Amino acid sequence: SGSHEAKGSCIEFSNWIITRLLRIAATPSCHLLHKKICEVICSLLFLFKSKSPA
Amino acid sequence: KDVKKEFASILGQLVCTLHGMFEPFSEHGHVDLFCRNLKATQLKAKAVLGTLLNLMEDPDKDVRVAFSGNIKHILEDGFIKELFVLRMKEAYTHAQISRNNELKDTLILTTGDIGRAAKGDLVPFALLHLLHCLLSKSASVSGAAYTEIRALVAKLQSFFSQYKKPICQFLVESLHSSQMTAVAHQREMALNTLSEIANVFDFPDLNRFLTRTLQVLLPDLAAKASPAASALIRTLGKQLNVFKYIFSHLVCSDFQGLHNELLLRIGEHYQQVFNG
Amino acid sequence: WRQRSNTQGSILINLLLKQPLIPGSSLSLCHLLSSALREAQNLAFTGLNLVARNECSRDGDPAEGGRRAFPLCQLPGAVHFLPLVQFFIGLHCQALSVCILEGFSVTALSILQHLVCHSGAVVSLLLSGHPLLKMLLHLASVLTQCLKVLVKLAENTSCDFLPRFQCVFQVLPKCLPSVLLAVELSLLADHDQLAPQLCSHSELLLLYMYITSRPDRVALETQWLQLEQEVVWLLAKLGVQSCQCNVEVVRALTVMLHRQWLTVRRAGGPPRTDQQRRTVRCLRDTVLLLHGLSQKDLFMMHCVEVLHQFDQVMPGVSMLIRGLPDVTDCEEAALDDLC
Repeated sequence: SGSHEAKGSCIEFSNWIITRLLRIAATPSCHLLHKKICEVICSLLFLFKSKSPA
Repeated sequence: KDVKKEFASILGQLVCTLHGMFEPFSEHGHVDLFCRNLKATQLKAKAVLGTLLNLMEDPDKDVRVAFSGNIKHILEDGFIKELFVLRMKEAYTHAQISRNNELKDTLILTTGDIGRAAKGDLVPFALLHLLHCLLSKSASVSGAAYTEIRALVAKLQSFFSQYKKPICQFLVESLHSSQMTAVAHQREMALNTLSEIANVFDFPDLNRFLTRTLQVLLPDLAAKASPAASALIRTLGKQLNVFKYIFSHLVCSDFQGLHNELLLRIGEHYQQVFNG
Repeated sequence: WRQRSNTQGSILINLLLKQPLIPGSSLSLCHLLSSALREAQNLAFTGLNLVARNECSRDGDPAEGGRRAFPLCQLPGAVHFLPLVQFFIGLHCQALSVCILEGFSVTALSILQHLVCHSGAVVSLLLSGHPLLKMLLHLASVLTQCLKVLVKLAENTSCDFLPRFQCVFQVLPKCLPSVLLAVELSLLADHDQLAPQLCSHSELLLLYMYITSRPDRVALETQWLQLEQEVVWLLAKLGVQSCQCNVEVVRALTVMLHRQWLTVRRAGGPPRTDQQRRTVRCLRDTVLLLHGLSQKDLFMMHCVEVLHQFDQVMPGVSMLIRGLPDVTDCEEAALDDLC
């Protein structure tokens, strides 16, 4: 994560996780599941913010 | 024998004079009590402050902090002055006994309120509170004391000039702490700290702010010092670098022509000091 | 869109038209138009009003790619308005009774900002040089307002083309209350892309000193928050880019910080007041700012000399932040790190 090369690898990993996340997000109908997914996503977003707001 | 808080609201006074002997505000949008803001209605007849302190003690908490803001509004002689002075010493001791940062913060807030509105006796108590804040580990409480110092400026250095001998007395309490402390290196660090205290005043770093004016305080301080802090100050002075009419005046508390030129102690105490 | 989109632009034309138009200026803009070329420009302005009537300009300039987010309306005939704007540039030319146009000219610039909202293409025409806009770049509070209209134009401008617009302004020094509003630049950071090198300096810190100064008489809490937002934009700009001047900006922030949280503690209330709510947002930003300072470094040692004053404000702020709705966990984590 601290390494720039590591950060680039992490961003690619995040995109693969996102593709899995998008299939989870429609969730057939999962109104409760989407809210649970959002709370986990916000913590990941805070971590992305932590390396830089950008 | 028996909303009770509302009863205190029922007779909160307000306006120039109390009317202590013998429900909706005029502004629109409040459903309660119709529209009756007015409440239907200087006897000679410190005791209350101890009860108020007890209320802060009994879980006042944030409300106690609210009480401290109220206390600054509350602040806006003789036995009554003495009782307040005794309470202020008791509060500082209580804060040390509590060993609680929040309690220290409430005391620091009181100190800031005192700085904005301090009687000369109260200001001496406030300086004692400032020494307690230096004793206090809060640091933020020291910042609250700094806010009181800004009120004194309402310029810390200007406030120190206004403090005069009382500002010198706070330094003397600091000097007494130094005497208890003594390393010579620690005294040199203390001398740097004295420049830092001057920086908080904004009157430079000791030097011209201290120097001869500091020396006049030092004469009186040295007799109290018995070496100790004065010896430490000499070691600090040796680290810092390489006619004491006031010392003669402190002893009193063209031969000595400068002492003769301003023998304020001889000129006012007379008595034994004139004999000395 | 079509006519319905057109009406909103026409209403902006109407506001200049409305007595005393907008801002209480006597000129109706059409009234301001009331030499021979200037009279022709007034005829052009009526035609532009006719263009507004058609609603043809609305549902125009449809592609939203590159410039101004969702696409601006075509605003065809914006250029005829621009010719009137060029006539406005001609008025008060000797200065660039006396400067009577300036007030009309500022109104024209405000109309121009509405026009900039009206046409993405019209913004492109000004970038090409327009030429009068370049003359304006070559040449008080109204001028600051004109820069703000330019800032709206920058948001309209497509990325890279906007960097070219930043290149167009003659000098950074030339760019250097109403001036404070102009500082609340920030748009260029918002138009992130090229000009990051322009953001890098030589010794900014002077602006931070001005923020420490709180010079503007109104000293509005919202105005202070806007300065804080500009500092936050600078912090965002620094992240896009990748000191002692940074500490000086921090020193201005600290003077705000000691008031922050401690002022809230004195209130002892949820921040119903908009300034109080703004302060709560600022406190969350300050926790975010502390995280940014941690990312910077070294940075901590510069922070340490003024740190003890900051810490006394900070301990109260940390308690205040956990309570505040505005305060956020990522900013809070930096605060926990300070704890």
